[PDB]
Amino acid sequence: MIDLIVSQGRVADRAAWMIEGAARTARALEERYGLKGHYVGEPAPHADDDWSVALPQARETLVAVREAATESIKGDNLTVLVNNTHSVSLATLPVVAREHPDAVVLYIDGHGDFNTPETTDTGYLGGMVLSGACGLWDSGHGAGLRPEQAVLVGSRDIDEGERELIRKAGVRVIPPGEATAQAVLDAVKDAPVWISIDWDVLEPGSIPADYTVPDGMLPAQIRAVFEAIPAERLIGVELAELNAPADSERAEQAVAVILDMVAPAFDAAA
Ligand SMILES: [Mg+2]
Ligand SMILES: [Mg+2]
Ligand SMILES: [Mn+2]
Ligand SMILES: [Mn+2]
Ligand SMILES: [Mn+2]
Repeated sequence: MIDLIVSQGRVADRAAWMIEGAARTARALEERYGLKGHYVGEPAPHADDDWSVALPQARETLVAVREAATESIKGDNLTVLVNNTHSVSLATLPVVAREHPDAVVLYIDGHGDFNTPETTDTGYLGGMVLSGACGLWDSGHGAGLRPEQAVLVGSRDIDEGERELIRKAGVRVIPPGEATAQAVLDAVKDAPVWISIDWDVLEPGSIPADYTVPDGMLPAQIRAVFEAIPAERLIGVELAELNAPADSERAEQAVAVILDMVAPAFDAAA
């Protein structure tokens, strides 16, 4: 009752091992839950490039993920996307918002990912994902997510230019110390729920991601979110940005923590 989709094409990756980390996470889920992943996209080396070149390069992978996610969302399984980078959500979030216009998105992330081409100082596509899905800028992959239905969970050291866009759009922010079961349940109210997680939300030192933001959420807080959301309301879950070689000891330890965090939801759907 889980549909596993795995991105393996480059989508703006600047870190070296996020494709391998997605592959390793997928394999752990296949072994634990008896699944067969649907693998999409062809790998490519990482690079420190501007969004205006990385985004066109990623079109084929993004369209293939959109197609697979749409097929799963139309049916009754729990849609689970294991994504190399959070930028895959530029393709999936518009599908979620079109299919489930009543859904609330829990965007669980150490950053706000709310920059636009005008505000970004890095040029990094991964910092523009949520603003793209909400239509503040045109990614070429659609929009349609109402910012009133998007909730940033765990975000912290947000710069003031990005915080200004967040407040103007009306995106709610729950900081890590406040991201308890009660607060997340208050945020989703009575709506179907989509969860999109970037592992940089966590306190650094456990799961290697791309960015290291101090004073993050603990793994037990993530598990408490998955325990609190009723299975009947959970549409799907995206897991992004494990940065570890697929053959490494660290990828093995990291997937163990990941499996523990997601077990309340995935066990219910298994
Ligand atoms: Mg469903
Ligand atoms: Mg329909
Ligand atoms: Mn992040
Ligand atoms: Mn992110
Ligand atoms: Mn990240």
